[PDB]
Amino acid sequence: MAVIADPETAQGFRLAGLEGYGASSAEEAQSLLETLVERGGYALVAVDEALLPDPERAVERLMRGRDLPVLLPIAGLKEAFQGHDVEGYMRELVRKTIGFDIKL
Amino acid sequence: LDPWYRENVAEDYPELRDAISELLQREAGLQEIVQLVGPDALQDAERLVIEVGRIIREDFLQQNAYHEVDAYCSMKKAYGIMKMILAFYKEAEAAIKRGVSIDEILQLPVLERIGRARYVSEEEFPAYFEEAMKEIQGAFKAL
Amino acid sequence: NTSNMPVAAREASIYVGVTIAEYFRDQGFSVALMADSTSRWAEALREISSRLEEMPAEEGYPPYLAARLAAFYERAGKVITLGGEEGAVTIVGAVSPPGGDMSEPVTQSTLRIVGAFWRLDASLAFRRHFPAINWNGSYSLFTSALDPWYRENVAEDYPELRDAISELLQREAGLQEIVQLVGPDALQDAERLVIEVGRIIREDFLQQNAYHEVDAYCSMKKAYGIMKMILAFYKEAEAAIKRGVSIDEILQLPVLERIGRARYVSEEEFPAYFEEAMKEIQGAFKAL
Amino acid sequence: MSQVSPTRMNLLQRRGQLRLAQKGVDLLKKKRDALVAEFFGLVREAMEARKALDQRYAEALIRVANTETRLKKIGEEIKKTTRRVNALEQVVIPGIRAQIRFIQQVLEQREREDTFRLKRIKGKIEARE
Amino acid sequence: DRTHPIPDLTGYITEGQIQLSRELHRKGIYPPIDPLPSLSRLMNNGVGKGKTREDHKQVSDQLYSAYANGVDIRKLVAIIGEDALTENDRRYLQFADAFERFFINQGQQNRSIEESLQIAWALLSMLPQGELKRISKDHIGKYY
Amino acid sequence: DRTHPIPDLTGYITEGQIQLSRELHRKGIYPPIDPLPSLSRLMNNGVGKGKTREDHKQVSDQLYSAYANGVDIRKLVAIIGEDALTENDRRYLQFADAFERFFINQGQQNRSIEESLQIAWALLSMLPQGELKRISKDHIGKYY
Repeated sequence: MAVIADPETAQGFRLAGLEGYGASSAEEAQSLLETLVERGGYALVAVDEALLPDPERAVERLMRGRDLPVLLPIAGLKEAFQGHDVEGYMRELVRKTIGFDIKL
Repeated sequence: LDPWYRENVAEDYPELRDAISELLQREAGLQEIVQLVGPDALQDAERLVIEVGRIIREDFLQQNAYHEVDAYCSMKKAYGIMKMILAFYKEAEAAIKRGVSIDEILQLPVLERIGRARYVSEEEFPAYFEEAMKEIQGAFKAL
Repeated sequence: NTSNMPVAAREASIYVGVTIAEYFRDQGFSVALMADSTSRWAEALREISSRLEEMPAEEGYPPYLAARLAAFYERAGKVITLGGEEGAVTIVGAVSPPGGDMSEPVTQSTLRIVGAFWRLDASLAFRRHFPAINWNGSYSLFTSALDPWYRENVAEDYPELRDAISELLQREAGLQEIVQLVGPDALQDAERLVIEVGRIIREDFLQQNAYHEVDAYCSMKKAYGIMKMILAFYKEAEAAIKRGVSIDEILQLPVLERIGRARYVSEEEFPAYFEEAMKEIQGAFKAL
Repeated sequence: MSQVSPTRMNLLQRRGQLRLAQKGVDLLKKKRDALVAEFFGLVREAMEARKALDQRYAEALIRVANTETRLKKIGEEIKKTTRRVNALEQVVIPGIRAQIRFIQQVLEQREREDTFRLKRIKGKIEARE
Repeated sequence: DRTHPIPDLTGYITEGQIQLSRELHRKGIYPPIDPLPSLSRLMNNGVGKGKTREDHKQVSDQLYSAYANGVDIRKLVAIIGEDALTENDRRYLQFADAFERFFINQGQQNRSIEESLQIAWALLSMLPQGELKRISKDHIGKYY
Repeated sequence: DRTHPIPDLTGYITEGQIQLSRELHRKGIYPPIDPLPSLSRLMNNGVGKGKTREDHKQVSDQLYSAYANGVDIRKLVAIIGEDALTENDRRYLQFADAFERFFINQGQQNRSIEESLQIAWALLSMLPQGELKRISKDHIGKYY
C-alpha cells in the first residue's frame, strides 16, 4: 500500500515504516497516482481526500493496462476535520441508496 | 352527501375526511419507499406522518363490531373522533416544526386515551382536544 | 394407412392390428403394438362421421371419440391365455396434434388413457440431447410396479438412484427458473455444483445416441452402473464443496471427460470409474 | 402460440418476483449493517488524526492511521463501493420484474381473451348453420 | 390446468380442498400437497374443543407460517449461501425439512389427530419459543 | 381497451380527440388527458394568424415534444435513479410535471387561447432555449 498526503504527514508515515508520498494539489497527486500505477507493485493507494476530490475521474485518467490499485480517498486539511465531514457524507449516502434527500 | 353532514352534523365534515384521506394516501406512498430503502433515513416529519397515519387506521378506520359501544358509531361521535385525530396531527406537525422530538410525542399520555376513544359512549371524547393541546404545551414547556 | 385409402380402412386398422396382436399373445408371446398414428385415425373417423351428418363438437369431432379410443387401449394387457400360459400386448401410440396445440383429437384423449408418455422435445433435439425425451414432462405410473424386478435382478438401489437423479433434475429446473430472473452471478458454490452434476445427468445419462453402434441400446446392467458413477460423482462433489474445494477444481476433474464418454463403452470398465472418481477427489483433498 | 405459454408465463413472472422482492429486504437489512460500521470508522478517524497535527510522536501518526487508515480502509472503501454495491444492484433487478411485468400481462391480455372470440367463432359457423 | 371448467366448478362444492402439485411431487415431497392452495374452505367448522383439540387452529397456523418461511429461505440459501444465513433463519430453514421429513411423510400409518398434533408440537420445538407468533401463550404453557 | 372495435372505429370520425387515462387520473392529474394520445386531425385549419395566433403551431409542437420526452424520462429515472439523470434530461423530466401541474390542470376556469399560449410559454422557459428545436427563432424573439 502507498499513502499520498501533504508533505509533513507523508514524512510521518515514512518514519512509521509506511510508504508515504507527499503532494500539495489534486493534479500533483494524480501524477503521483499515474507514476505509482505504471511503476506497478501497489494493491491500494490511500489518498488524503483534500488531494483526491474526484477519484472516479482519477481512475478515468490513469488509463494504462491493466489491473488497478484500489483508490481510497481518506479525510483532510487542517480545518477540514474540525468540521465533521460525516454528517453530510451520511446525508448523501442515504439519499444515494433509497433515493430521498432525507431531512436530517 | 357532504351538505347533509355540514348542515346537520359538522361544518367541516368534507374537509376533515379529505385531510384524513390525504394522510392515508401519503402513508401508502411512504410505506412503498420504506419497503425499498428502509425506515432509518426517515426524517422526523415523515415519522410523524406515519405516527398519525397509524392512529387514523387504529383509532378511526378500525371498528369493533363485537363491542357493545363501538358496534355502532353515531354521526356526532364520528366527527368528534375525527377532530381529535386531526387536531393531534396539526399539533404533532407544529411541535416537530419547533424541534420537539417525535419520540416525545409518540409517548404522549393523551395518545392512549385517543386509542380507546371508540369505546367511550360520551362526549368526554371532544374533551380530548383540550387535553391534547395542554399536553403539547407541557411539551412546549420542557422544549 | 395411406391417404388414398378410405377413412373406413384406417379407422379399422387399429382393430385389425390389435386383434392380430391379441392372437400372438394367445400363443404365449409378448407382442408390441405400435400405432403411427391415432391423430390421423380420428381425422379419418371425423370425415366418416361428418359425411353421416353426426353432430360436430369440439374441433368438429363426433361425440363418440373418447369411449371408442379408450375401448381400444383397454384391449392392451398381459393375460393368462385360454388354457393357461401368459402372453401380452403392449401398445405404443403416436400422438400428432394439428400443430403444437396438443389438444384434440389425438393427445388430449390419449394422455388421459395411457399410463406412460415419452415426450420427445424439439428443444432437446436441437440441443443434440438424445434420446430427446424430456425427463421433466414425461411420466410412467409403473415405477413402483417394476422396481422389485430391478432390485432383485439388476441392482438393489435402482429405485433410490432414479428418485435421487430425478430430484437432481427437479432442483436444476427450479434453479434455472430463478437464474432466468436474477442471473447466475449470485449463485453459491453449492448451487453451482448441483447445476454441474445436473448437466452431467442430462448429457451423460438422459442423452443417448441412437446412431452409435454401442449406445443405440443400453443393457439394464449398464444403465445402473452409469447411474452409480454419476450419483457417486454427485456425493463426492457435494462432499468436496463442504470441505471448501473450489467447484472450478471439480468442474475440470479429469474423470469427468471419461464419465462423458461412458455411454460409448461396451465393457464394465464403466464401474471402474467409481474408484477412479474417489482417488481423483482424494488428489483434490490432498491439494486442498 | 396459444395455451401452454399460458401458465409457465406468468409464474416466470409471479413466483420469479415474489424472490426478486425478497433480495430487496435482504439488502436494506445489509443497510442498517453497513451504515453502522460507516460512522464508527468515521469515529476514530476524525480522531487521533489530527493527534498527527500537533505532532515517535511519528506514530501518534502511523500508529494513528495504521488504526485510523486500516479501520476506514476496510470500512471506508471495501465497506461500500461494495455496500452501495449490494443494494444499487439487486434494485435495477425488481426493475426486471417491474416494467417487464407490464410485459407478461399485455402478452396474457392478448390472448386467453383473444383465443376465446375465436372457440366460440368456429362454434358459431355450424353452431349457426 | 386447475382453471379447466371441470376442476374449477368443483371448488364451490367443497368444505376442504387438498390440492396436489406435479412440481412438488417432482421435488420428492409427498404427499404432494400445495400448502398455499389447500383450504379449510370449511376447516374451522371441524376443529377445536369437542371436535379435535383446542390448540388445533394455532398449531396449524404456526406450522403453515413456519413451513412457508422455511421454503422461501431455501431460495435465500441459493442466493447468499448457507453460511450467510442468520441463526434465526437457519432454524426456519431446518423446520421446513423437519416438516417434510416427519409431518408430511408417513410410513403408511393411520395417525389420529392427537398423533398428528403431537408430531406438530415436536417439530415446532425446533423453532425459538419467542418466534411462535401465531400460538397464544395459553397453548404454549399447556401443550409445548 | 382503446383497441376494442367500438372506440377503435370511432377515431376516423373525428377532427379532434381528447384521450383520458386511468393511470393519469390515479396520479391526481385532472383533466386526465394523455398528452401523447390526444390529437387534432383538422387542428391546422383552425389555428394561426387571424384565427388564434401565429406561434400557436410552434408552441403546440414544442410542448407535445417536450412532454413526450419528459414522460419517457420518468421511465429512465426508474431505470437508473434520479441522480444519474443528466442536467438536460432533468429539465425535460421537470417540464413534464410543469405541463401536468399548470397546463393540463385547470381550477375550472375559462382560458382564452391567449391565456393558454401564455401558460405554454411560461412552462417552456424551464427548457434551455437551445433545446427549442420546434420553434423558429422568429417566434422565440417575439414571444419567449
